[PDB]
Amino acid sequence: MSELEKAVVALIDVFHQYSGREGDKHKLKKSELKELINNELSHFLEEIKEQEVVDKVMETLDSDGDGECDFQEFMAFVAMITTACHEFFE
Amino acid sequence: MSELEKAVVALIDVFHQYSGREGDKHKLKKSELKELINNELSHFLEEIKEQEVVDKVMETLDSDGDGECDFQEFMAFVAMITTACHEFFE
Ligand SMILES: *c1c(O)c(OC)c(OC)c(O)c1[C@@H](CC)c1ccccc1
Ligand SMILES: *c1c(O)c(OC)c(OC)c(O)c1[C@@H](CC)c1ccccc1
Ligand SMILES: [Ca+2]
Ligand SMILES: [Ca+2]
Ligand SMILES: [Ca+2]
Ligand SMILES: [Ca+2]
Repeated sequence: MSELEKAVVALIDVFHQYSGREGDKHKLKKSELKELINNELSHFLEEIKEQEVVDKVMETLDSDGDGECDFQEFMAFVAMITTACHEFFE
Repeated sequence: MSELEKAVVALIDVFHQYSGREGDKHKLKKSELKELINNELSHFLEEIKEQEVVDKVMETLDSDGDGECDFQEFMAFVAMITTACHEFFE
């Protein structure tokens, strides 16, 4: 596998890890999203401790309004982060 | 680094590898995009041999119409692939 292919499988993998935990196994509810961010982006994002922040983040990512973050909304999240990092460095 | 963080840095890294080669070092012209797909997605995508395919792919990815693929359009490409892979498996 190339680095890129590895990156794609890792994205799918981490999403699966967190989404399968509770309820809809293909969507991230607030607690799952909070755990993903806290455990997997601890070097990029501030750790979420407040409900207000979990709610704001979910609201921002929840494009279809079903209260959860699906795979597409997750990829939209990944793109926001990756694009911010990219613009940041040059 | 988490798997996810590694994934983000890899995305940025591969884009940088191919974009810096020629012309605008922050954008993928057709030849660069072709080489990225051929060398880095050889297990997910058919190898591109025809100009018609390079042109179709570029056209599809080129949202702002500047003839090249920037980082955002690239992330849109990554999302298409990753989302197709994800839907494919469950
Ligand atoms: C984002 C990425 O991708 C990154 O690469 C490893 C690094 O570290 C070199 C970061 O610090 C970030 C950070 C800040 C630059 C970031 C995360 C989310 C949104 C904007 C920036
Ligand atoms: C997508 C992924 O993630 C994958 O895992 C490595 C494999 O290989 C087992 C694929 O073949 C794909 C395919 C769909 C099955 C794909 C490739 C590019 C774009 C969309 C889907
Ligand atoms: Ca879930
Ligand atoms: Ca949603
Ligand atoms: Ca270039
Ligand atoms: Ca463009």
